[PDB]
Amino acid sequence: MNYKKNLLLLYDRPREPIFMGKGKSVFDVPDNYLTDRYRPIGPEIQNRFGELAEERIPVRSIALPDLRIPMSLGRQEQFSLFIPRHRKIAARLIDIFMGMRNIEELQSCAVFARDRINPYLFNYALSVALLHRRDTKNLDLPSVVEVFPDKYVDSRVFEQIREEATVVPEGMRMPIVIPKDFTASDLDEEHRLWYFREDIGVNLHHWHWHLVYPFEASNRAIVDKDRRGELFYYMHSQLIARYNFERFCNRLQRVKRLNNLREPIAEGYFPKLDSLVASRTWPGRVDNAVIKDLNRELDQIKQDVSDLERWIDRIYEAVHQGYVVDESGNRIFLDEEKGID
Amino acid sequence: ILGNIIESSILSPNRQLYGDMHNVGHVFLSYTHDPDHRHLESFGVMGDVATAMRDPVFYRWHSFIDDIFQEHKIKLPAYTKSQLTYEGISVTGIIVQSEGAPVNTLHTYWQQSDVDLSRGMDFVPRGNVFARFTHLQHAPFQYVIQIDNTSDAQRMGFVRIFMAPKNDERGQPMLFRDQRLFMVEMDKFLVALRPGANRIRRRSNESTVTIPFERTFRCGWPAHMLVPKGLPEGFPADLFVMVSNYEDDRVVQYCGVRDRLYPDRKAMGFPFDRLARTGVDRLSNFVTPNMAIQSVNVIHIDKTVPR
Ligand SMILES: [Cu+2]
Ligand SMILES: [Cu+2]
Repeated sequence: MNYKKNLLLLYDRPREPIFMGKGKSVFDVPDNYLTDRYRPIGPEIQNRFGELAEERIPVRSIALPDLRIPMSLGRQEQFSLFIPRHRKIAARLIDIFMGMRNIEELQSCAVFARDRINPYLFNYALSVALLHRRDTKNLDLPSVVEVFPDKYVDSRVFEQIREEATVVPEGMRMPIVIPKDFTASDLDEEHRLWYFREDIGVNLHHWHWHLVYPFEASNRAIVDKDRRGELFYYMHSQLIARYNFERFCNRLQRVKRLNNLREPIAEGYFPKLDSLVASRTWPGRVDNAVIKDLNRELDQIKQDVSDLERWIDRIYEAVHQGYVVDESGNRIFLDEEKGID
Repeated sequence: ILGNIIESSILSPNRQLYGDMHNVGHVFLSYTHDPDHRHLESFGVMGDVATAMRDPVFYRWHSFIDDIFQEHKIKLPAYTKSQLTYEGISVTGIIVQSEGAPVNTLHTYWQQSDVDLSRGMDFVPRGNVFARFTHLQHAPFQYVIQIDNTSDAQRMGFVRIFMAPKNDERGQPMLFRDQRLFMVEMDKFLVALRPGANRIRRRSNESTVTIPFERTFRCGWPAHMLVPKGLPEGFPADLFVMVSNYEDDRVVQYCGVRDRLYPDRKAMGFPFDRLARTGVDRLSNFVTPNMAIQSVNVIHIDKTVPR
């Protein structure tokens, strides 16, 4: 039906409020759906953005679970699935979208939530829901480059795109060239691998792989996919094989491993990205930075380097022993078949 | 078991888990100067068994390894008064005598010896090529041990002779816990004791720890290194002897032909490998009747004697 196509409009212009109109459509949002900052003047808006719209999508007012946890993450904050706390927030939102078992109720929940939660988080939570519900299946999700270009492009272009779009009329707009080999000069021999590290393609492949095979979700379903453990091993293992190949093609040696975490990290990297959602830039890492114990009270991270070292020591032991131990205390054997997985 | 685990002999019950600890250590220590081979340099002296003992770090690495073994030995139960008593046998004294020297006194010095290195000198005009080595040497001596039987039958016994330093840095009698680890084996031999009194005499050159000059120059500890150097002013040392019951120590099958068994059921370093039993505190109260202690003095003389 249309509903499937109407959800794809949510991906359009993630930070523009949902009442501003996406493509050649616009949403007819209830006033209790309007965000607290805009609701007190809301009417003056529905009128203001009503123009230039062919279609109007109606939206019914539904129950809506508590979105406390989803709203806990700031709107101008970054979102990563590696951070323990974010995992619990996303998994909770995913749970809401997942829990509305008709395509019309999903549309209503989405439209409401969209302007209250972190765009990056919304995009993830929706992407995961749509891809793994039955009614919304084999639906072509818009490329995350197109919805979040800030994670894929030198920040310098943004003020050129703003200039070009404001000054020059449509149709006469020049294509904006995206800078390549821009993160480091030739004093850093690492800069040669820009065409791999910083290539749009491979970064999209990595992001998407983690979409379809998360390690945290709910129940076994949508995490328990055949041999995902071996997949995780192999896929990442092939990344480095391919990287090591590309290294040899740039007169470099094989990538050296992180032997031990106490020794400095020789290779710094300033990524040159500016998050338009966080309105800040990503921090760089200097040459010879050292790993340090984390105490990020907000993010719910209290981890010492020694914790990491302890995990490694134990994993090595298991691998050499040839078996692991489950919570219960029993032994499971790392055999030829399922060991790697 | 632990020995095969540490250093890794194929006899290790699980090489994969407990590793190749001693050997890998020798390699690490020998490659500090070029660990990734970027300088195309070979290993230092600690990387070859032939030369490893030349480096001081050898003794540090081997010292560590020993502490690990010790950690096991201190878990073993102390030898009971019973276990190291020989009912009937009593050692009443041990002494040492060198020709032209007071009783209970050992002497050391330097000595040049000659070796033909001719067979090893490639592309050198044929002939003899004698090299003069200077090395520590000790004056010959002999132990004299007074043992009483008081049984009425011929008693078999193992004579076990160790020597350690006498005192600490503060100048007192060393405590057992410390001293037990500094005892160096000097001899171990079988003896037949007649009823009543027995005077046992044993030459330094009969030592079962040592092998003759002729074997080295022409496996066994070098004979000339049997005695510590000592000081010019004299170095105080406790000489210790124990007679154990050979019937228990016997093993029915430098020391004849080597290819079968170790001929002693007791642990290696047997009197002192384990911790002291309750109440014991120093050597002089560790002793049982069938043991004896003697103050020896080790004198060095900086001179070069001929052979
Ligand atoms: Cu990954
Ligand atoms: Cu060694």
